[PDB]
Amino acid sequence: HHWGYGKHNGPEHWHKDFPIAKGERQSPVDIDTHTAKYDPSLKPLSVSYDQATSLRILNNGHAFNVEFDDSQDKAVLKGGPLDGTYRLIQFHFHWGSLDGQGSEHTVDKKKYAAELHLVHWNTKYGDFGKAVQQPDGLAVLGIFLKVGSAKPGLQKVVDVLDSIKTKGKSADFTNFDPRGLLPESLDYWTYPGSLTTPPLLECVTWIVLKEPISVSSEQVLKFRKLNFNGEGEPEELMVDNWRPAQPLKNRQIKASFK
Ligand SMILES: [Zn+2]
Repeated sequence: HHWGYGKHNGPEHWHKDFPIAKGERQSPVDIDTHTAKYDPSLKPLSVSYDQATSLRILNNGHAFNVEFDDSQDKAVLKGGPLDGTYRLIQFHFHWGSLDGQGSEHTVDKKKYAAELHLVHWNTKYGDFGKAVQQPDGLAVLGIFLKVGSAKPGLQKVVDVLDSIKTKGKSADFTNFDPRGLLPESLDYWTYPGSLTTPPLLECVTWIVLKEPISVSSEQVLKFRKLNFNGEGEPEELMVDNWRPAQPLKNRQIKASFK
């Protein structure tokens, strides 16, 4: 009876093993565009991915993680609301059973078909395990997906999924360039929050891009052929692996843009 996204182990149950589920800075949240205030003091965001080294893609039974070499400062996020240097460790997605849901963050209650999370750790804490124990430990870049024109830079991800169908399967995933997954604009919302899966630690500076990327129906259909289950177990399609919006509580969402 491990946590997951089913009727018996889904987000409404998580607080039993992880009481911080009902904490003061949980994610995701609804971004109310009429409430989020332009902050003229936010610096522009610095996304430095030219030296990024992808290694591996893993079905962890909740999502698939594209993992990067984070042993030196190769792929980093700086500026915006951040102090210092945050190293890219992995990216993954959350997605729906259908195009009308799947994002974790919502915009004026609108759900996107999917949401990309590029997870970075603060290099002043030395390792990822120590960073998650700190309020400023992680920076997650959130990007909404909508369904329309294919995203070319996502296709190398889509075409390896056949090979990692079930929990615990991985494959070599070298030389993938995450710059191919960004929108044109780096206009963003920011607020302090948490991991959106157990252990739900309150260690994240959230940076959610305003401009979604387009992916094709055929691309997201291939996300929905993945399995939550391990090899030879009853097939549970990997769909609706999103946590719903949490109470904002004592928090301000700041906009990078007028
Ligand atoms: Zn995530």
